[PDB]
Amino acid sequence: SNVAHGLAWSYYIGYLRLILPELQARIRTYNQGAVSQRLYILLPLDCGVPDNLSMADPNIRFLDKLPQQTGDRAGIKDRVYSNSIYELLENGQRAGTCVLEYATPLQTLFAMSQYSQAGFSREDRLEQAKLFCRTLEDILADAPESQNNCRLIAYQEPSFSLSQEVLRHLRQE
Amino acid sequence: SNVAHGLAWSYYIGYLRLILPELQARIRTYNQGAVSQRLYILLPLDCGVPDNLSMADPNIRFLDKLPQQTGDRAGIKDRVYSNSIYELLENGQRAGTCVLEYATPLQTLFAMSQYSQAGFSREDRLEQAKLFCRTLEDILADAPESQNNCRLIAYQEPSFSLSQEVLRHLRQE
Ligand SMILES: Nc1ncnc2c1ncn2[C@@H]1O[C@@H]2COP(=O)(O)O[C@@H]3[C@H](O)[C@@H](COP(=O)(O)O[C@H]2[C@H]1O)O[C@H]3n1ccc(=O)[nH]c1=O
Repeated sequence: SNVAHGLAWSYYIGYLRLILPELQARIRTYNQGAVSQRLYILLPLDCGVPDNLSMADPNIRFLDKLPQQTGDRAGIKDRVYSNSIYELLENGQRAGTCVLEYATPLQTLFAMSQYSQAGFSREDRLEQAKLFCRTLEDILADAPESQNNCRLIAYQEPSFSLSQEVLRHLRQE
Repeated sequence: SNVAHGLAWSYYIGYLRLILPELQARIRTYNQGAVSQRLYILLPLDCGVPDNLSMADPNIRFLDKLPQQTGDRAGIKDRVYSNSIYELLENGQRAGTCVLEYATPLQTLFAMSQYSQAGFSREDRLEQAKLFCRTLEDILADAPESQNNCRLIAYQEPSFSLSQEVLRHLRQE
């Protein structure tokens, strides 16, 4: 069970606590319809993470990239952190724009269930996705780096509309 | 104990199995002293991972970067994977040149031990570092992506010379 726990702490230490302090400055640079101030992280509990989000939903299209963030990390000179800006559609209309991406460790949970050596049952994929979201929420609720700049979007599919799911959180702000 | 196990599986799923198939073609492009054909991964058991490798050792200097590897990953368009080429010195002489980097999850192990919320004891970071190397070694031995293109350098330091440690693995090949 500690797998999803460590991945959530990994996700915060080696990513969120590094890019969240510099995000609002990157969004301001791109603006100068404006882009929302927060980073919206998609958390599909089925751990189904497509690499191309524009084709995953017709009402979600890639718009542009943010200016890249670079830094020396673990002996890698100028390791690049890049983020994408997406437009959310509603009845053929641009309803909102924001920085949108999936939580990558959910891909790791999915692949571990496929591998036999990983000791990770296929049935345990849902509860680890749940534990990943609970641990990540606990971290961000007490995170100094998280100051109204990060919004988690967790959902479960059984019709469901992903673009309508993101627009709900976007309008709440 | 399952924390380091999941970080090692993450390290292979979301990184090693993505860049190792492309590494030899990237090293050849740079060559056209030649650079070695394997990715050399430093595994300090004390989990002390500096971000600037050149500062850590006077006999290890940064030389150049490889051509960047990009790809759409989890909704992030053109996510960048970059690797650095280092030169290793011995008595004021260039003794070797290779692609060298630390295993970043060891930084995650170090940071979890300092956070109280992580449920990770200070004393347990050497134990988790040993499990991370053991799990990663088991994966790469059975990894089809790893075909004698990856070399792990685990070491425990109480004098110790890191550049001398890397050269030993280089000269075996
Ligand atoms: N540019 C980015 N775009 C979107 N997400 C990012 C980015 N950077 C970090 N993250 C998240 O942060 C997590 C932990 O990052 P990390 O601590 O660096 O350790 C990585 C992990 O243990 C394992 C799997 O990778 P994942 O991507 O699945 O997990 C990371 C992302 O979830 O391979 C490690 N690894 C990956 C690549 C690299 O270049 N060197 C490196 O060492």
